[PDB]
Amino acid sequence: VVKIAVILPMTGGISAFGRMVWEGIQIAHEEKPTVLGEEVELVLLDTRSEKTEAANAAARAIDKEKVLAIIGEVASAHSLAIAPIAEENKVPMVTPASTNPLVTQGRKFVSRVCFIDPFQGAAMAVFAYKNLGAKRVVVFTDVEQDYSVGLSNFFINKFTELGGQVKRVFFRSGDQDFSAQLSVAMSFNPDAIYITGYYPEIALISRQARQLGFTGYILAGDGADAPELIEIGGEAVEGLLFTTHYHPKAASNPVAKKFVEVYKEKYGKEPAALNALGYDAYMVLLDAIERAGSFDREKIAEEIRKTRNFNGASGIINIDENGDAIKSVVVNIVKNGSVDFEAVINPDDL
Amino acid sequence: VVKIAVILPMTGGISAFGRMVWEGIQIAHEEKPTVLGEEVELVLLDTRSEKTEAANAAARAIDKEKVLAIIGEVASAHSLAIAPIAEENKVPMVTPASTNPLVTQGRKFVSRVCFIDPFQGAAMAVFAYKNLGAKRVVVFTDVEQDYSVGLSNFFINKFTELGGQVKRVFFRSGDQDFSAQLSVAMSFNPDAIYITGYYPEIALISRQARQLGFTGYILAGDGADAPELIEIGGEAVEGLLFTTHYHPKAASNPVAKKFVEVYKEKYGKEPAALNALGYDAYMVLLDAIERAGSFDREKIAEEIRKTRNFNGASGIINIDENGDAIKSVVVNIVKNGSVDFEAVINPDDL
Ligand SMILES: N[C@@H](Cc1ccccc1)C(=O)O
Ligand SMILES: N[C@@H](Cc1ccccc1)C(=O)O
Repeated sequence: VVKIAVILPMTGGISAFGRMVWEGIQIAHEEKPTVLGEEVELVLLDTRSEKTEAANAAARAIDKEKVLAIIGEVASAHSLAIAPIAEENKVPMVTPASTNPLVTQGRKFVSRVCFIDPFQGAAMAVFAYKNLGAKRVVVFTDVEQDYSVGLSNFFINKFTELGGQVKRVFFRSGDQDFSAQLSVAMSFNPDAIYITGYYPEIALISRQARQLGFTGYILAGDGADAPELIEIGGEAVEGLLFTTHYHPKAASNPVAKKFVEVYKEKYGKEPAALNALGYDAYMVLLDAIERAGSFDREKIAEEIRKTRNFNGASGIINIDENGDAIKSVVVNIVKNGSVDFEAVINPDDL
Repeated sequence: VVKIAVILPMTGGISAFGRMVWEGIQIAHEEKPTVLGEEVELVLLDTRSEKTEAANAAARAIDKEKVLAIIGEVASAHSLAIAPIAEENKVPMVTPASTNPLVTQGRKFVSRVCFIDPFQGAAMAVFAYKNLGAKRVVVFTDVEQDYSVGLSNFFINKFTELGGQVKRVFFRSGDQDFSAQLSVAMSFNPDAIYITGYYPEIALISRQARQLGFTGYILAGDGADAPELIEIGGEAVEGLLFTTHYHPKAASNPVAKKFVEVYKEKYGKEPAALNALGYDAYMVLLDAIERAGSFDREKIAEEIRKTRNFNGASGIINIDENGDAIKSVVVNIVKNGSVDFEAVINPDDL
């Protein structure tokens, strides 16, 4: 009788993200289908990878479906469309994977189980400058995506604070031709390009950059982290380095090791960050409901922000008083058509 | 030899805004063409009403043109595209008219001469509820515009805090057909619709709403404030109420009264908010340069944030330590094909 809206991009341009989160949520829900002795019903609502439809879905979840809570979205732009709707109506929301700070900032009811972009940006800035010796970087920003605009800003602040130099170019979600931007990019004689958009554009930029003769590093954020990156990119994304939340071979706590084996058994492949993050969004929400001891939405919201030492699939989850999780950045690299662990950057290493 | 980039939408969907700001900047520059004994050169850069091109223009202003400072943009989305570029490169920026808080938040080099949207939203929420007796409002949000998304949030927080009820619908910049949203809107039996987008969509929503038989209030924000609203809207925008920054008949201080007479002499019509705001962005920047006593960008940035008791065309300008101006909201109304003063809401009246 307890309903939880699951608001995800199951179709459209970033549909891989909805698939990956849903797979993890489904595993969690099969494991823990009830809370406080009541059956939990998931209400899956497809955003179609659109801002308007994310907003519409959240409006309907609250006005029509009368949900207790919301899990979603993935793209920061889409979570930003719905976070105000959740807050205005005092409906607890947990995003598995939106990293832009503004999702939770100034809100009580909206929280996340992942890191935020000041850290994700700073981490790649340090990695690039210190570990790769990159000094000249062309940063490609997707102007349509709040996630991209923010991450680029946070990377650039740190990279230039370190003494690096940057050139900025701009594109839109949906673009197929990056000739103008790559022409500007190459004239800067970069050591690396850093792309803060999502896998469809990252893959196409990478093919076009390599076709041009670019032999430097291609770097990206967590937007890269879908197997589709490799499916589209092929050889052009070999050696691509990206920040994300997770690598299955790094699983350490017992819930994380178990999630690897359960996911492997069902799917015949290693899980990825968004699988683990989906599982954690669900389990954290239900853990919070149990601590609240009732279905009072204000107490549930309060308890989400008191989550401490929680063994999650994606790591140990600690949620701060702003609704942001204290989590490590994982740097991964594409090698031979799959994803290898490269490094872990904990908050203190910066 | 001193160059100031003026980054405005001179063409595209919101071109009226660039025209109106430019007219005011041109008046200011003719009045005060030099600073610290040096000639000021304006570098006009057209954003074409696009996020990508706003970003490109700012990148070129800084990388290629080596400007001292930037005046612009108007749309919060476009100012948000460029504010990080200004900040990263320590180039002082003054927006005449972007109201979204995030433009200046967490930055030292970016400031504005206008109010911010927590106040603009709250002001219409109080006006609607207390003055118009509106209790049921359908809020139309343009999902593509950071300005709209923010203002809608701020209006709704205050309107519902007062006890009002809201239904949310969603559209995109460029849309021509609002039948789906108006159908949802009317089923809520609203006393008013409040549209937080720009004049092109506000006008079309208004025609379609009236054609449907809607006899309630149509309310909007400062996005309404272009004569094009009336040119497109006709009878359908009669009685439309909107928040803005200014009314020429309210001019009070001597710089504001003079600006009215100078603008009238040149153009044969009363000035509007964006004319006055353009003039003020320029005069405030030059006032700050004079107080700095040199072309040191850090000192100029510091002085912009110390502006106090400055007689501007748009009112007395006081800029806080966050780069936000303490300014009053003006409520105007369309009557007989022109704009009448309806009320002033000072910060304390809330
Ligand atoms: N962090 C990205 C979403 C994302 C997370 C993890 C993997 C892929 C995508 C955002 O906020 O938009
Ligand atoms: N305040 C609007 C811009 C605007 C101001 C004044 C008049 C018209 C438009 C924004 O931030 O996008």
